[PDB]
Amino acid sequence: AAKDVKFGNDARVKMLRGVNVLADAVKVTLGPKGRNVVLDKSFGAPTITKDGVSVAREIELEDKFENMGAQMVKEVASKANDAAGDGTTTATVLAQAIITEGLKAVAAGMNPMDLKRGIDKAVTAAVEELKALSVPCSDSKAIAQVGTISANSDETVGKLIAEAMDKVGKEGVITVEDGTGLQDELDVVEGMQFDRGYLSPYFINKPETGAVELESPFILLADKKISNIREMLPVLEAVAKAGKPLLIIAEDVEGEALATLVVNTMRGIVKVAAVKAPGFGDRRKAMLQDIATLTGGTVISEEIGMELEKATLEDLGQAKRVVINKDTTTIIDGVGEEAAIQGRVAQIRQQIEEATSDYDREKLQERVAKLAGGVAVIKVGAATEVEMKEKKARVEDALHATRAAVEEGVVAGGGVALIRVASKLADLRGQNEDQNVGIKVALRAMEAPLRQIVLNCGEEPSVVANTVKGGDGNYGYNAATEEYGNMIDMGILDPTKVTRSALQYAASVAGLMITTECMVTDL
Amino acid sequence: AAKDVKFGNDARVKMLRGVNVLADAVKVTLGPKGRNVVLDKSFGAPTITKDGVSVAREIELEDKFENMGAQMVKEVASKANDAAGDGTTTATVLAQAIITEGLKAVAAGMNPMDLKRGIDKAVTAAVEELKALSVPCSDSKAIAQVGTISANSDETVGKLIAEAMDKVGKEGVITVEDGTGLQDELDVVEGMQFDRGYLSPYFINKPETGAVELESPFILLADKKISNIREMLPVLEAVAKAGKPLLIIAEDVEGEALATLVVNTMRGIVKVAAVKAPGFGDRRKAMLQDIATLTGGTVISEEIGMELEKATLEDLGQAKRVVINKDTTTIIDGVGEEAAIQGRVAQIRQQIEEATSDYDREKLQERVAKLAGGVAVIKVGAATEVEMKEKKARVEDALHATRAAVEEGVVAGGGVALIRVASKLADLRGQNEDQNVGIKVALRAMEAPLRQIVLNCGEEPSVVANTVKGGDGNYGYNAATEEYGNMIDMGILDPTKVTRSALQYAASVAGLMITTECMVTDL
Amino acid sequence: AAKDVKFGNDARVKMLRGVNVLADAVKVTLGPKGRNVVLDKSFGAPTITKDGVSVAREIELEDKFENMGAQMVKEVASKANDAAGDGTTTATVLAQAIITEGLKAVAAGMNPMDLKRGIDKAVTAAVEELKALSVPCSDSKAIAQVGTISANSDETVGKLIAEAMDKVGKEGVITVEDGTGLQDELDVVEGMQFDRGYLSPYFINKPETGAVELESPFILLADKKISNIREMLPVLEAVAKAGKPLLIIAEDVEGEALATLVVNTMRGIVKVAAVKAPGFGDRRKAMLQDIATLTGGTVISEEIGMELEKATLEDLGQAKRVVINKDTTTIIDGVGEEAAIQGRVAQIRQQIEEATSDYDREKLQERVAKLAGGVAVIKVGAATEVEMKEKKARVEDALHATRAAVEEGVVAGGGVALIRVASKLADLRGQNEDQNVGIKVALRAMEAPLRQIVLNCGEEPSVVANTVKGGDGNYGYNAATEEYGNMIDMGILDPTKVTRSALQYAASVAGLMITTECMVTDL
Ligand SMILES: Nc1ncnc2c1ncn2[C@@H]1O[C@H](COP(=O)(O)OP(=O)(O)OP(=O)(O)O)[C@@H](O)[C@H]1O
Ligand SMILES: Nc1ncnc2c1ncn2[C@@H]1O[C@H](COP(=O)(O)OP(=O)(O)OP(=O)(O)O)[C@@H](O)[C@H]1O
Ligand SMILES: Nc1ncnc2c1ncn2[C@@H]1O[C@H](COP(=O)(O)OP(=O)(O)OP(=O)(O)O)[C@@H](O)[C@H]1O
Ligand SMILES: [K+]
Ligand SMILES: [K+]
Ligand SMILES: [K+]
Ligand SMILES: [Mg+2]
Ligand SMILES: [Mg+2]
Ligand SMILES: [Mg+2]
Repeated sequence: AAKDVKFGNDARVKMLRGVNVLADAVKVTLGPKGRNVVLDKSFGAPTITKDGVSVAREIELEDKFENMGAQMVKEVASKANDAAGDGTTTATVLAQAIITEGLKAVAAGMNPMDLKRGIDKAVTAAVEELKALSVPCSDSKAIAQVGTISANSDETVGKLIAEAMDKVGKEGVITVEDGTGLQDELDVVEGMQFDRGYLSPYFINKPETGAVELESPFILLADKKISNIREMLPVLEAVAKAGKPLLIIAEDVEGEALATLVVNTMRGIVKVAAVKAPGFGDRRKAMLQDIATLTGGTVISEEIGMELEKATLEDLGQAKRVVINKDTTTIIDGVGEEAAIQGRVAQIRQQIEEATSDYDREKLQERVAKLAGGVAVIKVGAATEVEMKEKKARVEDALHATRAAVEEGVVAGGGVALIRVASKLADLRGQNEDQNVGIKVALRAMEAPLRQIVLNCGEEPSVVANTVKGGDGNYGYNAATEEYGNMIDMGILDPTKVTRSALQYAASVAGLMITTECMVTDL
Repeated sequence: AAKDVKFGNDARVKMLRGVNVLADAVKVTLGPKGRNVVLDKSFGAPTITKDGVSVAREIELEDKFENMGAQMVKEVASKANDAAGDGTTTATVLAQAIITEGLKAVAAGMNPMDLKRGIDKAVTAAVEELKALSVPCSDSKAIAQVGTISANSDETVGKLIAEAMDKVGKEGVITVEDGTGLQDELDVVEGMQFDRGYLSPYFINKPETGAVELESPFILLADKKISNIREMLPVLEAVAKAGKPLLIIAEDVEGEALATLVVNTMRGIVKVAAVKAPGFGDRRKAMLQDIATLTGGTVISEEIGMELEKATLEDLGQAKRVVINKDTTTIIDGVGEEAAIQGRVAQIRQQIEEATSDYDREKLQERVAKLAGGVAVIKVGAATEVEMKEKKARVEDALHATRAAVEEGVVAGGGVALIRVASKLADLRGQNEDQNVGIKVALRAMEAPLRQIVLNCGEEPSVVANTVKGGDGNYGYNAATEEYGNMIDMGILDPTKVTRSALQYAASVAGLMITTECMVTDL
Repeated sequence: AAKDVKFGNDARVKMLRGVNVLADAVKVTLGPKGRNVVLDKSFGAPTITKDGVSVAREIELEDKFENMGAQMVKEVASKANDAAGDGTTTATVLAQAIITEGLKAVAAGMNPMDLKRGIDKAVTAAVEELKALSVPCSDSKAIAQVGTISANSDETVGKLIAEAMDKVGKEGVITVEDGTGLQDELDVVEGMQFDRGYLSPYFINKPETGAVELESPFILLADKKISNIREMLPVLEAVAKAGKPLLIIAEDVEGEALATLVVNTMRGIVKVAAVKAPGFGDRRKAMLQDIATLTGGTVISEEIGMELEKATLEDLGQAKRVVINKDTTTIIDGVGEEAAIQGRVAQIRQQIEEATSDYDREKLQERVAKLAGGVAVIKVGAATEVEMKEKKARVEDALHATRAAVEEGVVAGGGVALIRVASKLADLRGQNEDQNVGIKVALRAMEAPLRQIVLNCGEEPSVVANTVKGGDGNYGYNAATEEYGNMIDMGILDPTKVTRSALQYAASVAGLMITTECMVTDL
């Protein structure tokens, strides 16, 4: 359609206004004194959330240029959520700070591409300094504290995550789901988890989580690829009067002969899903055999000759819950048979004792780790649904932060790590003066998380930023108690991955946006 | 419908206003100090782009006559992008300059057709002078510099293109695709590339690139043309539950019995495509055999008697990525078997040693060059999707510019080549005075790229244009450093094809538009 | 009333938009290639004028903040017109340039008060350098050239002013008035001129010149101050049926018993005016006696005892034209008696021969200079009234410029003097960096007159500014012939007072306006 085309300062101030609307809505949530945001839903009751990416996602502005700025910055929170599952508000605050100071530099006549290059150089150096400053999770041993900080100082949530990682291992799979009582429960049940996703984007359920849950599902397993429709239409009908939702695990799944016909079939009462299987050839066969033994099901094959038309519903596997996500699909509780599960575990232990090839040994030890660790499940306890969603979001943040902590390490929380790396980057210089100003813009913007935290405390951000900068090491500002101390000692720990990801995604988007001279949108 | 009809100066100033809106939006992006343009998308987040043709494509105006002018000039950027893949902003700047000065001449009462003839004569002479001024890429040997200049002074991108051309040859196929890390990666993998396009315009995917990508596709090969639908409906169903997207390579593909039925089948989850095969008869058979051996597939034939109904999914070829474009379709990574690939390479080397016919020898050496060079793939590394699109556009510009440089040569960058050829054309005369004024309009307009570059530097375009004109040879103005020097020495190189194409397409459209006395549009 | 209150950038861009509207309307008139502006009048036919202050005065904008900016800049042209009578367009161009560059510096975050201080320091230094660069009019001897340049290269006007100054002296009084023929006539007639103004602001005639003209007036002279109304009401009635307009010359004139009653008397057919007399005591008596002898009138006094009630209309003085202005009031042609005038001249020559006191000698020699020089009158010849107003404005500009040239000297025209003094001020520094930037803003803005002249020539301002800067001395750019040369040799001379006044008034207003953070206006 016809386009509104804005240039220079007018376009930049409109885009910055959109950035500011999104970032203010997100930044009210930052820190232990951060507040909640109510997002209206046409689907049902409004959602009360502290999660920054949720607020960012809901933001859309009437002014098209302001909306453009808001959408580009919303990408920061989305990328931070996708990569680390936490720090989306920190990422938004950093992005807004970089954009604000970089646009001020642009208004000062400095070359915006050189400002972006300086920002990028400063952020690369700051990521290196964050890696250097990071303390490995083995050394720190504060999973409870990391989860507590990520759960908005909910010590119960952090303790639950710590117990789950003590039971299923620091690499074991933990899944958050809605409970029934008022208290958060933890249960380690036998389940499975593989790094695959759904093959159809229309499988999304009513909740907007992007991960689809099925209660008491039926499991179908196949390694050979079926061709004709009429040889599993009876099997499809059998599962279509079994009563339990169908989850198929295969090598790969198409949509033009399976997904389209079935979506033309139902209207959305009960869901049927199909996903890939990890590995290929013998590894995929072993994976499907393990899943079938876990769920009590069977795997069809060409060599066996066991056809689908002879399969019954008792032959197929049965589970209690499955959560399918693009990144990773988990089967929460497959009943099967406990004796059969133990026998398979013993058989694969004999496989440990027999195998000698390095790749075979490592994949088989991955199999035994997945079997022995099991699946930890956290039942979120809340009196109401709005409290359920808020608490589940906080527990999911805690899980993501603890995973990031065991993956990449921890740094001082409360924006202190960014302050320290900014102080360590004070001598960083670019190729010209505009690159130096971009570096300074990035360094000042890495003070923004701490300053926003202090603002959310009702305190003076410049005084606290000055006091933290004047300190050294993990000295920082407890925002829960409004006093200074060693951030590690008071347990205010951030995952290094979370801080680094927030900085990187904020920098990429914000450095791109400060380089914009014209914006084109609809009238 | 009813038509608004405008004449003479009113029509011309409206059309020029539309030209100016489009050209200003595009020209803010010109040069190393050029800035980015944010294009709003209804599909998702706005795209930040320096690419001039992207900005030009997004431009559409409310005023119908201004929109008419904008659309005709948008044709300049589109043609420059189609022909050279670079210089679209230079082409737009040249077109706007020719239009502005030619409309000034028209207002001076000079015959617009004679002005157009003078512009055309000057541009033909300037293309000849650009060919004379061009330095062959073998002599210059600055592929890294050409790619760096085209990538907006991104030395990493230019070095990556230079390494890719050092690995797969200056004629080898290089494909840009989205990476996963933050860094640009280069990998030379075994693949295929042929000069064919899709037979259906509705195969366009969600991205507006015009080239469609498929991840881990299945490969179907056929030289004989099948007739009845029921003899590959089972095979179609097999691929429709194989899980991988289908890509058919045949002699030629229709749409009234294949495309319409399948588009009535799916709603757009997984795509199935079919394309032509290069050559005919024995050459097409050799091409399909080579592709099948690369992907591990098989080729059906009448002499063999191997029917499609007996084909299995293991018999069909499997790849990792394919990119289908109207100009050229590439298979990025076909796994097949490495030993089989090497054996086929040895067999075709024996074919080199055996064949003696000149056409057969040259086509067989083309086959061995395509097999030995392989496919270079550049993984664009970016933290975010908007940065991914911007960086991928810059790398695609660099690839197009390096291809144009090895095809047609290089000239001094920064608009210097056009300045030099304009100086060499100072004595060019037409058949009358209006043709001479058209020649002068073209010659002055070829200063416009340098002048716009200087304007984007915040500097004085007339002073720098005067200084560059007063110099000789590759003397010009480094806009990155705002100082004069030998453009070849500082590595500011433009592909001669890019400069020539920009000038020619700008001239054709602009010379046509300055001849317009009436415009007819909707009310 | 309720106030719209704007802050920061919004207020500044609105004010700059108003500045730009006024300055563009004025600047189209600058230089020999400058064009005319038509100002609509509700009174009658529109006025075509090249005069910059006329255009500036007519400018008023709908947007209140833009109007505010326009009004403050209009003060520049008004002050330049009041002080020098020329250079109002140069003053406006300088003011717009200072405002534009200073607002750019303000947007760059620099302290606007320090920018204003730097501008003021640069302008003080530039005024000193203009005084140093100035060539006295005695040395240059180019009154014809100064008048020609001020009359928009009208050599006839400059020659007329040169002849008038050759006849009545370089200090003699010259008055421009409408002629009757098509040619500009010059006549030196016996008249008087004193530095006084009207005592009532409601005496303004229908033309908006601010100086009121009376044709064939009657002259009344008085040194003693009358008290009762009834003792000159008969005399007032006598002049009220004499037929000629009344002009009273007294010590001082009130309004509450003279002006209010008479303005309640007439409706505006024939005007009666009263003005002060120069000097005091004996000097005022000598002045009134000289004026009475020039006009054939008589002066009342207490010592003489000659009362007003006995005065007749033949006793009162009679003239042909008088022009009354606040700065200076002139009697153009008082008939009186030529023999009486010569006898009075001889008597005052005897007074020269008799007087010895220095103050008495100098005032008496001022008297004899005023009597001997007489009054030069330039009859503007034009076919039409619009041409009459345009030509009269140009001749008035020429008169003001020649007066300024004989007062303060001449410098190279065409903005060259400002370029030279800016070059001589390249090492000027302030107390801080913002003051240095203000100095640079002023120095760059003194290039603006030449650059605007070049723009009005259709040429490239940066190239010509560079060429003029690269020269030295009076080297500059003839804009009439579009070529370089010695500005003094080609007769392009500006009065030093005009250039200095333009710079000073532009600097004062513009430096004040760049310091503005908030604007308050009506809604
Ligand atoms: N008691 C505390 N004192 C100081 N800083 C704290 C404290 N508790 C948390 N923080 C800091 O608050 C930040 C995390 O805040 P929050 O979890 O509200 O937002 P986020 O992680 O940026 O984003 P989101 O959770 O929405 O993805 C971290 O920098 C953390 O160190
Ligand atoms: N450092 C530099 N100094 C001078 N000129 C430069 C420099 N870097 C690039 N240029 C010039 O800028 C022009 C290319 O600019 P840019 O890539 O932004 O636009 P384009 O090639 O016209 O169009 P597009 O890339 O949008 O298709 C060329 O003329 C090139 O020589
Ligand atoms: N032939 C010429 N070549 C170069 N400069 C010239 C020439 N004639 C006049 N100028 C310059 O033009 C300027 C005067 O222009 P103009 O009289 O139109 O405007 P102004 O004096 O600024 O204002 P205004 O007359 O409206 O009060 C001076 O700087 C003068 O030197
Ligand atoms: K939060
Ligand atoms: K560009
Ligand atoms: K003027
Ligand atoms: Mg958090
Ligand atoms: Mg380019
Ligand atoms: Mg003048």
